[PDB]
Amino acid sequence: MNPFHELEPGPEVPEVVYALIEIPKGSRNKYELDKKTGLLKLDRVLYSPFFYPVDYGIIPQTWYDDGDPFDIMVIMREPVYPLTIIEARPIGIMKMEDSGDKDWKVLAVPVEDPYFNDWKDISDVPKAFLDEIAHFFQRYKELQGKTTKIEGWGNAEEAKREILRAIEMYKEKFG
Amino acid sequence: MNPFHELEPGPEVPEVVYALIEIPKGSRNKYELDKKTGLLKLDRVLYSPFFYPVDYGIIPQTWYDDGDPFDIMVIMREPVYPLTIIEARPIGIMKMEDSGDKDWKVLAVPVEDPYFNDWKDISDVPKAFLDEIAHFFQRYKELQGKTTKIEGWGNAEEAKREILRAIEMYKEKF
Amino acid sequence: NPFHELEPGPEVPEVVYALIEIPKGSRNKYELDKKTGLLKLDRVLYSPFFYPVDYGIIPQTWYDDGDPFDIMVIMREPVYPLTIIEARPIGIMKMEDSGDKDWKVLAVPVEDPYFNDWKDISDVPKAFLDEIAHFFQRYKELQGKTTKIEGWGNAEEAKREILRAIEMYKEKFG
Repeated sequence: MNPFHELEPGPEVPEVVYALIEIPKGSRNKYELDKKTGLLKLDRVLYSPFFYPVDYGIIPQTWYDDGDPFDIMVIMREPVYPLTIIEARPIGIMKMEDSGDKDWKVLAVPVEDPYFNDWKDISDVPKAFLDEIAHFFQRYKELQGKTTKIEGWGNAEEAKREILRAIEMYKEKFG
Repeated sequence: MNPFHELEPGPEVPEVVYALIEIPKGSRNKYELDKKTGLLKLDRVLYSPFFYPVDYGIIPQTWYDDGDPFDIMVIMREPVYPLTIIEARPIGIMKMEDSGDKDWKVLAVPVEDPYFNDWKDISDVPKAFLDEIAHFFQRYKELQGKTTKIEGWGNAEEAKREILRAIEMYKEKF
Repeated sequence: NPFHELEPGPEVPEVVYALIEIPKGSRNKYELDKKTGLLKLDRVLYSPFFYPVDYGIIPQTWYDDGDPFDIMVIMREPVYPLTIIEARPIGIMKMEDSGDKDWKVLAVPVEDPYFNDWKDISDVPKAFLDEIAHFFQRYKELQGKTTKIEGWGNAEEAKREILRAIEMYKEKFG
């Protein structure tokens, strides 16, 4: 099966979405779903000694301007394993470009973790913890000669707007 | 595929059973299987700083009184990855109720680790180990307001009977 | 089943798929349950050794010892089981296991610039080739088995056996 194709975007879109984690926090290896089989594939080894500061994944049955599934970042105190589904609550969206491609990424918190019960919008996140995620994606492909532009952070109301548009975009392409 | 439905209960029931692990030892994220897809899911982060004292999973093609597959606990020296199949030897069963539901759990050891070759019945497990587990499940939902009762441990003869009953509960429901 | 349906590689024999079954640093020995494709615990290595490499199989291959072709990938950070790697062969290990031709490819990840200049067996520090062979020489000693390390062949010979392993499979199943 291809969990990107088979799974639904979420049980209560857009307040709660399904996050399919490809990369646990602390990983220097970059993974992604093999578009053919849906198995975990090593994309590359980060050219620098950086690690994903967040549990990285995608929202199933979503498509975005950058020709990929919609990227999502989930804050987990304990990193999960690849190909795990999390019920998460979007709280914001990171606005960045990559080689002219709009590579925006939803930021989200888990619903079933009471530690984040009061995290509902971007302002609830420590400012330092936003700067760190921005600096990761600003620099994690420098030694690959790639230039990245961090444009800003949107609030929870915009993050949900983009998912509804990524959900449609998928229906348009594969529907 | 949903592994819970496609795998036989074991190669030699009830002496040896398959343990499909969902939660490695040392984990605090509580995982389960998605009935629709068979993928690993995040059930909940344990509200307390406790970690599963054992490799925790289910026995495929089983059904129990509490409306769920039969839980099995396997004592691994090194944790396995989720969704890994273990050929284990049952040695006992923990009799606990959870919110009024009969939620007994088989305790087992791996066949393929000679460390546990001499482990065969519940008496063979250090008392201090049987206490830590019973305390884990007694309390790992306390902050959630849920009440769990630890009745005690049954021996290997008992745990093996329950397996056969849980098997007969699966063929009956599906 | 990933072994049966994945291709052998995006550019064989120069770039092959490595389907990892055992991440580096693991004392457990995991193999693919060939009937479902799920990970399965073969056996806990009787001795305190850990796999020195990311160990797996090449899909749609079949070798003289009656199993998918073994391949070893030198990863700095070990991956998770069932992870695909596009690797480059730089050598091969020649060893007899119980009288069966049990050769294993040695390769590096294509997308790790650290190993950019690793193109043949000779670019590997000798002491590393000495640690792998010793692992396999003794990792089944307490089990009563006998493994015989013959030597190391170069890349030209590993790519051949890869092609000769892609055919046997077509002959065995195609």
